[PDB]
Amino acid sequence: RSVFSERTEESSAVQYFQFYGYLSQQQNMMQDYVRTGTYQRAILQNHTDFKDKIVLDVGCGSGILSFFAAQAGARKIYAVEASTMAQHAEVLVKSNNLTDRIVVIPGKVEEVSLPEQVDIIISEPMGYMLFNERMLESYLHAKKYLKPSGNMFPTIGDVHLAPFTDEQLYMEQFTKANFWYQPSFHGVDLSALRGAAVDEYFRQPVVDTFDIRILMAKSVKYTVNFLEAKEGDLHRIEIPFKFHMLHSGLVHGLAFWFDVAFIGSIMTVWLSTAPTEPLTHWYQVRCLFQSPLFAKAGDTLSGTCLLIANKRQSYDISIVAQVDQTGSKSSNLLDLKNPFFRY
Amino acid sequence: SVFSERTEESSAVQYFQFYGYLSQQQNMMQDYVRTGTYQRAILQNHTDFKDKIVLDVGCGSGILSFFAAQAGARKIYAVEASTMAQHAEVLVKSNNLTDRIVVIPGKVEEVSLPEQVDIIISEPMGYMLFNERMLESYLHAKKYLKPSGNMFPTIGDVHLAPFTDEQLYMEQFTKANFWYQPSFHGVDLSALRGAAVDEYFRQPVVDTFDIRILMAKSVKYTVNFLEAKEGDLHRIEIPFKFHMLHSGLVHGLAFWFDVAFIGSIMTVWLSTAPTEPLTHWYQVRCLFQSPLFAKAGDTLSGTCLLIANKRQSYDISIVAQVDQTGSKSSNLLDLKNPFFRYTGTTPSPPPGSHYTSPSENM
Amino acid sequence: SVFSERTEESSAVQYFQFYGYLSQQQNMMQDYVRTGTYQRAILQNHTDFKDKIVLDVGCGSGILSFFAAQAGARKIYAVEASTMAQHAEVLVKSNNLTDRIVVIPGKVEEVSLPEQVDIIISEPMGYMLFNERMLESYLHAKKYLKPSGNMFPTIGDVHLAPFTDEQLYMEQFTKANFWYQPSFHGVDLSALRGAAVDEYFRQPVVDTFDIRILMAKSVKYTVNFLEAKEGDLHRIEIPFKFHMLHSGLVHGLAFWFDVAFIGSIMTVWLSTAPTEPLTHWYQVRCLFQSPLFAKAGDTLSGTCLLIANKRQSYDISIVAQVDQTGSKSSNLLDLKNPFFRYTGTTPSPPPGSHYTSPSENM
Amino acid sequence: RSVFSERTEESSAVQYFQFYGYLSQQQNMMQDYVRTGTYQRAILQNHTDFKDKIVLDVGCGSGILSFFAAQAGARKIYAVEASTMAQHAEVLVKSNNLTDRIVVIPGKVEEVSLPEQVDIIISEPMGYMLFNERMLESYLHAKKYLKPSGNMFPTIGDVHLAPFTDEQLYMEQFTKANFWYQPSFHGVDLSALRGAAVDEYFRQPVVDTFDIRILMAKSVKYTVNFLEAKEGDLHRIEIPFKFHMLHSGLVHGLAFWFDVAFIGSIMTVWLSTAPTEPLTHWYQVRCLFQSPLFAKAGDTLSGTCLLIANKRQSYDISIVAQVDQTGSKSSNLLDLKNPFFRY
Ligand SMILES: COC(=O)c1cc(O)c2cc(NC(=O)NCCCNC(=N)NC[C@H]3O[C@@H](n4cnc5c(N)ncnc54)[C@H](O)[C@@H]3O)ccc2c1
Ligand SMILES: COC(=O)c1cc(O)c2cc(NC(=O)NCCCNC(=N)NC[C@H]3O[C@@H](n4cnc5c(N)ncnc54)[C@H](O)[C@@H]3O)ccc2c1
Ligand SMILES: COC(=O)c1cc(O)c2cc(NC(=O)NCCCNC(=N)NC[C@H]3O[C@@H](n4cnc5c(N)ncnc54)[C@H](O)[C@@H]3O)ccc2c1
Ligand SMILES: COC(=O)c1cc(O)c2cc(NC(=O)NCCCNC(=N)NC[C@H]3O[C@@H](n4cnc5c(N)ncnc54)[C@H](O)[C@@H]3O)ccc2c1
Repeated sequence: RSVFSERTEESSAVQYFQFYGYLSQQQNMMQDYVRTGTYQRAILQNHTDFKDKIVLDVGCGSGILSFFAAQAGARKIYAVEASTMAQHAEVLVKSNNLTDRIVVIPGKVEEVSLPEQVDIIISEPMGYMLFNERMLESYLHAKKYLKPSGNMFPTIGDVHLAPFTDEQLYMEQFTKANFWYQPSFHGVDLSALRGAAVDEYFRQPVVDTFDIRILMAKSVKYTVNFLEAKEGDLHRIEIPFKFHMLHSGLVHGLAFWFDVAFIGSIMTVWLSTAPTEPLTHWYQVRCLFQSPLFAKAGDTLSGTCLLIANKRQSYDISIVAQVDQTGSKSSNLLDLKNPFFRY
Repeated sequence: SVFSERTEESSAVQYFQFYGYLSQQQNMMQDYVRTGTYQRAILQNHTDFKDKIVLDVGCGSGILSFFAAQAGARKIYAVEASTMAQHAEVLVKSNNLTDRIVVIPGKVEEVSLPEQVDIIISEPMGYMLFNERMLESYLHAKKYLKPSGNMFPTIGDVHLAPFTDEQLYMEQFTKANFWYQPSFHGVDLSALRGAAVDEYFRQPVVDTFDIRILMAKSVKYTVNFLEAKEGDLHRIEIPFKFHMLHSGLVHGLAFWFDVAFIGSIMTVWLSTAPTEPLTHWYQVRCLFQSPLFAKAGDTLSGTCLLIANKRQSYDISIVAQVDQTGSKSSNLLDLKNPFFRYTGTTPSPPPGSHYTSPSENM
Repeated sequence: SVFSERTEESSAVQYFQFYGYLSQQQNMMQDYVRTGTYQRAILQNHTDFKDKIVLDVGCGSGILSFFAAQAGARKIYAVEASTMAQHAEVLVKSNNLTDRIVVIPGKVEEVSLPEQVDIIISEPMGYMLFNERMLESYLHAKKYLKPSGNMFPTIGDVHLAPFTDEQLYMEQFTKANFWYQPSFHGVDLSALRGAAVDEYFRQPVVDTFDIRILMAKSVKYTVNFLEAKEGDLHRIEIPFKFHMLHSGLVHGLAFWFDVAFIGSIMTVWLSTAPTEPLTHWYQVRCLFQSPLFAKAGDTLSGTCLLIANKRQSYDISIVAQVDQTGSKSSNLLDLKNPFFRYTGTTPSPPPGSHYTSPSENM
Repeated sequence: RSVFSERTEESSAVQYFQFYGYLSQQQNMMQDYVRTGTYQRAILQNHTDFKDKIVLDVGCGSGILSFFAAQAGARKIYAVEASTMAQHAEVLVKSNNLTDRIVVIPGKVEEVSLPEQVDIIISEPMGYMLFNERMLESYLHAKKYLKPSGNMFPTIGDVHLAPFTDEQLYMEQFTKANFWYQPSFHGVDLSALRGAAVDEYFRQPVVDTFDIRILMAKSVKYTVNFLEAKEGDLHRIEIPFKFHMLHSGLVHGLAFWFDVAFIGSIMTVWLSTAPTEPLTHWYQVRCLFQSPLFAKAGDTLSGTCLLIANKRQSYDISIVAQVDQTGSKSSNLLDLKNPFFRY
């Protein structure tokens, strides 16, 4: 009956919150210096957004973002966390003598009761491709506690997509799938599953990094304004694209990364996962076409990337792309819950 | 059903989703030691299959059922609970075996088989043999076994042995010491250092190693799948008395396992020991929170107790003491969250293994 | 002599052995910023050298004396205390300058010059300008300077500025946490963790960095070598009042230095600032034991006090406080045991330096 | 008047013991797992050599070898250390509750007074090429405290030498020296020092590792038996060699490494720094010829490596080698106190 339980299979929320209950996973996020340090400077450089203000921290984990708000001068910080990591955050609040300013509230931000409205919400809700794990919806849901003049850190998110060429990556996944092309594996004919295997392997998003050299067009941008958007905006996300090809070659898929901006009163600070910037634990994400498209320079590649939210805290992705000049069309389904980590 | 009473839905969902992926089936099939040994065991005991009725528990892609067909089975009931059952059906049709192999989608605890069978085949082994608790489904399946029937595999041997690996032990503290700093971005993390140490030590270590890190002949615990009941695997007590062959710090116990296919014609072994070629079961090591000093000739004794839980795994309790000194150590480990440490690098030998000059051996 | 009273033999032995190596001379000579700038300063002020008498203090290979010859000096007394003096003599003969350059082996505090000189040249700068305490030998040498005379360099500017570098700070604790383990080969090391932390923090860090880690306009302390006495460098007090331009954790103070050659024709600068090309002096950073939080507009104030020691270096005392909050930090550092951290990698910019989208800038 | 002060310039002992007073340097030795673990297993596997015995630890540093003797069962351990690291060893003895068994005695083993004789001496006295730092002499000196039936850990040391070919290493050092070949560096003629520069650069031992492929002959061995040898044996060390060349090519120098053996009652354990074994903090050492020697397979390369001990706790090395068939001779002086670390 709570907003989170309606949209989430229990079997997926159990695994999800158990994963973030491990300190080792908190350490891995924290040790991303670009991630942690960029959050810290966005907050401190905009200290006036926090001085003597009331703060809500959505999914605080170890509580590290709350400690940044305390350093900035916040009067009171409500740090909500649904995993068992809440108990460990409490320990750190006590041992850092911040019991009067940081108040850990265990539970799902959709279900807990907060004693007052807040001036600013902070969170790190971004998954792979920004939208994975569907935590952006909890972040937006928490705006019920936001004063009208309130702010949000991060304030906006920019998804970027660009076609790429990478025949090695394409052949690696085709070669894996071609295991099921065999007619006499230990005397057994597997070939009838060759099609299902290629489908499974290519519905996998490839999570790793790559050189910008492989991008064949200026990137297309899709913006979410966290101040303006509703929770229901993210159940069906439609990203049209029209790429002007700058090189000829085989387009093997679309590469995704994202940027978020902390728009404070004093300055705007950007956190970027772009392939031109230092690597973060979000890497970049590439979706492969089962069959590459040929395009020459000056052609336009157009279509739509439709993300339909599912009950496993992820998205069914549909990418349809066509070379307009030739009508060469590629249509793909990617399962954002079973990625292929290649790094 | 028996399966749902002992399994939280969360665990079963993830479990059968995992085995539904063809990529996962392919990983198991591409373990040649595993797949070749099963094939040899079945075909070299063709008399145990010629014109017999067979039950394949958790058939996955069906590969073990196809081996039973190659051996001459009249009828094979291939039970699979993941969505892989539908892909196995496809393979049965395209291999023209629809009259000999019948795929029955569902849990073996819940489905209806139309007759008793002469032999049950399966690959129910997890890490340390027992992980994933599928051995219970294998034993449960004996309700369909004719009284004279057989099981492939027939018996399972778990082997435990003390090891010394200073690097493995110190690695835990090096990772946890991330939290022992007073100003991580202005925050004092040190109150969590102890909790981080505990978390790492609760993890069984899945990788391989050089056998010279073992300090005593292994101790064997045997399950006979023909005799054993489901209930026997809820609480598994493994007493051990190790007679130390080397002096050093015992940092934990190493686990591996063998299974034997005892056919009418011959007995075939599938071994995951560290002295045999590596398999996708590797080996498992459970660390002691505090190491024990032992000299050669000392005895190291205690109990490994495995208590089944509803997440299809086991809580592991290990208590051990050096009898000559009374020095004692324990540990509790969660077999459900193993740490996969395998790098691909050939395991390096323990320091101080050269009894002759390495410069002369050049 | 003045040199032996202020220098323990142990330090002088190692010091003059080090500069006796031609490999070391070559390293200094191959710093093009250093050697080119000195050459330009001397030649572009040829009137300050044409037919003048010159003293080169610590001439090493003699390279600065050859520049003074190229500028027209009548006579050059080239004093060097290491065994490099004999190699400089060889270069004076093979360059046919025996009538203009005279190499006088020995310490400038102890040797006898046959006449007063019109200008003294030297490269006495160490890390943070003052390290190695050769500036005192440069000033001591003014006993040979005619009253109208000049000094090349003429003045030295030390610049200090607060920096934020979370990684540099956390690195100290990560290294020291080697000792925070209870069973390193069966030994509990943790009682030494505190001593290891202290040892690392007493080390000035010699490497370079991105100027965006600086949080305030630098503060300048000037030595005028024409006016300054030897005794002025035994105790050097540098008060500072920084007006913070960025908010963040101040992890310490960064030091660099400039020198100026003020000739009759022009003033030439040799800068080791982080905004200029890298030199073999790099930059020096002294960490605070505990960082200070400061917001933009706050004032950070305190004193850097350098006390000379007999190991030809300085004990550094740094005290600093954020005035708005009273938050205070100190540190004591031994400039004689710096930590050389330079990797060769271009310094990476502080996180949160992007005020516009990096994905748009593509 | 003490044996150490007679053979050591004070200016060299000051630097030497200050270097080993830093915990960071103790950490670097300790973190050599081959070094530390091989000492620990040599001691524990031979526990009977230690059970209820009296032990002397020469230059114990942090005290880690003493703790190994305590684990083996030693009744009493005298842990001598001349650097300020002695104070830190005391701290560890107290915090490990071994005050009744490990007795730190600050000072030089040549100068301190020990209350009784010992059954076994332990130490890590080996430097680069084994003999650098001249600590083997303190180790041997400490035998005045050794019972007649006593043992020593390590018991023997084997130096190995073998000719090598490595034109890249040779050209790197020649290229550095050729800086001083210039006739107009900023208008100055440096060429007169070209000879002195080559001499300086090539008197440097090269400390790093290398592949066995570069060795041109089976290695020659020189043994020191620590039970038998006197302190004065190491003031003048003469190592003759006669190599049977197994490949043709340029011999650019001699490569040195060493092995030590712990000969206990129960078994012998070897610690090796050979290029075929895992790297240690001793690496290997190569001495270059200013001019390479040509040899063909089947030729013999013969000569002598003479090490004369000096007052800087090091050795003046003289290597003379000749290809017997052609009489091609190379003569070299290497200064073991100023090595070139290439790793
Ligand atoms: C299955 O195995 C795979 O193949 C796999 C698949 C994936 O998609 C993965 C994907 C991986 N992803 C990351 O690398 N992720 C890090 C960045 C985000 N980390 C963060 N701080 N955000 C979440 C926190 O917020 C809390 N939280 C959420 N929702 C609520 C709510 N409603 N109420 C209160 N708290 C809430 C959570 O408990 C956390 O405290 C890794 C590994 C992955 C592995
Ligand atoms: C989370 O990340 C980790 O750290 C982690 C942890 C684990 O415990 C893992 C553990 C990992 N696992 C294996 O090591 N896998 C290989 C061993 C052999 N494979 C096998 N045991 N497959 C059984 C088949 O039998 C079916 N089956 C089961 N029960 C029934 C039933 N009642 N009825 C009908 N069919 C049934 C199943 O669907 C299968 O078709 C991997 C990865 C793992 C990763
Ligand atoms: C231990 O390892 C470390 O961590 C470390 C520590 C240091 O402090 C170092 C420090 C390092 N040093 C430099 O940074 N070096 C370059 C700066 C410019 N070079 C210079 N300052 N050279 C002066 C010349 O002048 C002579 N000279 C001195 N005094 C007198 C006198 N009284 N009479 C006559 N001649 C004299 C000398 O012999 C020289 O011919 C390097 C390496 C260092 C390494
Ligand atoms: C100048 O810069 C360079 O270019 C350079 C040159 C070298 O030759 C180096 C060479 C380097 N070498 C090692 O890498 N060395 C580690 C292995 C040996 N470490 C050990 N444990 N042995 C000594 C201990 O024994 C104590 N000790 C000695 N003599 C006595 C005595 N008489 N009484 C009591 N205690 C004594 C000492 O204080 C120590 O506690 C490194 C760096 C080096 C750097």
